[PDB]
Amino acid sequence: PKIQRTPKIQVYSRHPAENGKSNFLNCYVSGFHPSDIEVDLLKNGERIEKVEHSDLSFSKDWSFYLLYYTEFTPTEKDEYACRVNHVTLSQPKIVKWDRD
Amino acid sequence: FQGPTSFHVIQTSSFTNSTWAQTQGSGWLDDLQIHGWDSDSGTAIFLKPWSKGNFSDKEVAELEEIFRVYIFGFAREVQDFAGDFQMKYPFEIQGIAGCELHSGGAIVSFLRGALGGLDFLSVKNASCVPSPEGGSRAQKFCALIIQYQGIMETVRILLYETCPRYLLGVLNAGKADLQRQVKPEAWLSSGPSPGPGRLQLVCHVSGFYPKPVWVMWMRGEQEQQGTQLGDILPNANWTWYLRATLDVADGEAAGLSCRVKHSSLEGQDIILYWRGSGLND
Ligand SMILES: *[C@@H]1O[C@H](CO[C@@H]2O[C@@H](C)[C@@H](O)[C@@H](O)[C@@H]2O)[C@@H](O[C@@H]2O[C@H](CO)[C@@H](O[C@@H]3O[C@H](CO[C@H]4O[C@H](CO)[C@@H](O)[C@H](O)[C@@H]4O)[C@@H](O)[C@H](O[C@H]4O[C@H](CO)[C@@H](O)[C@H](O)[C@@H]4O)[C@@H]3O)[C@H](O)[C@H]2NC(C)=O)[C@H](O[C@@H]2O[C@@H](C)[C@@H](O)[C@@H](O)[C@@H]2O)[C@H]1NC(C)=O
Ligand SMILES: CCCCCCCC/C=C\CCCCCCCC(=O)O[C@H](COC(=O)CCCCCCCCCCCCCCC)COP(=O)([O-])O[C@@H]1[C@H](O)[C@H](O)[C@@H](O)[C@H](O)[C@H]1O
Ligand SMILES: *[C@@H]1O[C@H](CO[C@@H]2O[C@@H](C)[C@@H](O)[C@@H](O)[C@@H]2O)[C@@H](O[C@@H]2O[C@H](CO)[C@@H](O)[C@H](O)[C@H]2NC(C)=O)[C@H](O)[C@H]1NC(C)=O
Ligand SMILES: [Cl-]
Ligand SMILES: [Cl-]
Ligand SMILES: [Cl-]
Ligand SMILES: [Cl-]
Ligand SMILES: [Cl-]
Ligand SMILES: [Cl-]
Ligand code: NA
Ligand code: NA
Repeated sequence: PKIQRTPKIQVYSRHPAENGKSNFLNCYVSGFHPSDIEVDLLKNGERIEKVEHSDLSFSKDWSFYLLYYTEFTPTEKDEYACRVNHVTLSQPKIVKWDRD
Repeated sequence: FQGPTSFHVIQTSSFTNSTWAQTQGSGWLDDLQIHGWDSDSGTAIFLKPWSKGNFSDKEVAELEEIFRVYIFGFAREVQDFAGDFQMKYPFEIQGIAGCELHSGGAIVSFLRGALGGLDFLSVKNASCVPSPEGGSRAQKFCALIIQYQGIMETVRILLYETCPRYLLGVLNAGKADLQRQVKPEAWLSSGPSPGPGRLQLVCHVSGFYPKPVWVMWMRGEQEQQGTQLGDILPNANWTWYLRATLDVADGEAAGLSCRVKHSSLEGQDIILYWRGSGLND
């Protein structure tokens, strides 16, 4: 009962990105152990306050997973990211959203 | 019938030190959450109007109390025995228990427990079975647990008598949501690929329910065996997202299309055509 597993972090939009059209940004954080984890969604490096998330669950191999999501409106230059901290990580891991 | 065929409850109990532990719990139809556990009240949160199935409020309340008592006593007893079981803090215990409806109508129940992310025990035939990864610690636990009055008989009743009727009642009560058909939307994008003159084409498929789906890169009628399916990722509100990718040499992308088949489409497959030279949306 001893090896810790680092989060996999996957960022994606609910709909194809169209600049100026409302959408949903998803961050799926999975494969980690233990369950204690901190997750933010970022807009231009600043934390988004109205972010929802799922209740804790886990996979057959007992690794935990969570879904974080927020409404967002993509634009040409704005940047969105998912920022995760976990015991396996020495500092927060930021994973930027990318359309293509 | 389509949609989920199983119900389970999960527990995650996090032990920080000898005097602090916290448990999280929930109830699920396959991947779809239908119950939460409210630690503020020691009662369940019913996420759908039909989450109680065909159970009476009395039996639902009685079940909430069994879980509340169990959650408190589990932490209490794990703390008391942690010294004998040579436990080092912090550690985390997981459990899952439930039942599933199989083809041909049989309902099969299960209970599995984990320590440190590794299998620790299971219940087979209303009996505690230690798992090999759990080592002698799990052999000690199973021999301990079966001596506490009531525990094994309550597990036996819940697994093999309560769960199957609960499962059948809730799959029926929830059929309007559980068996609905939601159509996916699909779109194409082109990613980078290593090595000279190589492209990766991506076919995104998002917003479908139920979960089974078929996505393939095609040249005319020829399904491209190089199609690689990503993991099925969740959306909010009970739909899924899936990417199917194809690695192709630069001058061989033209002529490719992505074909999506889904139960909701009533035989009208989605077909997207890759166009070259940037003539894509
Ligand atoms: C919530 O729903 C459950 C699922 O069934 C639902 O209810 C039925 C009526 C329909 O609405 C379905 O659409 C729906 O899915 C209920 O559980 C089921 O209850 C029925 C009784 O209504 C019960 O049928 C009985 O079965 C026994 C045989 O059972 C044994 O053998 C079978 C294999 O053959 C095995 O699968 C079982 O597990 C057992 O090992 C049979 O002897 C009974 O016959 C008697 O009654 C009938 C009249 O119904 C009569 O014609 C006969 O002549 C004889 O008197 C009867 O057929 C189902 O087995 C049971 N299913 C499961 C999986 O448990 C549930 O009902 C409640 O629990 C039941 C266990 C029983 O105590 C009911 O009285 C309870 O109300 C319902 N409610 C709750 C609170 O769970
Ligand atoms: C909303 C719809 C929901 C649908 C739900 C559908 C079904 C879901 C499917 C499966 C659920 C399975 C998991 C259930 C877990 C709780 C069972 C239980 O023990 O109930 C509890 C028994 O008591 C305790 O646990 C007290 C603390 C003792 C130590 C506990 C350590 C447990 C370690 C082993 C765990 C692994 C398990 C064992 C592994 C081998 C609570 O039951 P009770 O308070 O009604 O009492 C009981 C009660 O009073 C009895 O009447 C009496 O006879 C008895 O003596 C007493 O103890
Ligand atoms: C056992 O631990 C708790 C602390 O709980 C956690 O501690 C950290 C490791 C981290 O996981 C935090 O997020 C948790 O709070 C101790 O309780 C704390 O005690 C200190 C002072 O003693 C107090 O400031 C905190 O408020 C307490 N925590 C809470 C949640 O109120 C407890 O003392 C520890 N027990 C022993 C014997 O060391
Ligand atoms: Cl950012
Ligand atoms: Cl790092
Ligand atoms: Cl499904
Ligand atoms: Cl309580
Ligand atoms: Cl509680
Ligand atoms: Cl039910
Ligand atoms: Na405690
Ligand atoms: Na390249």
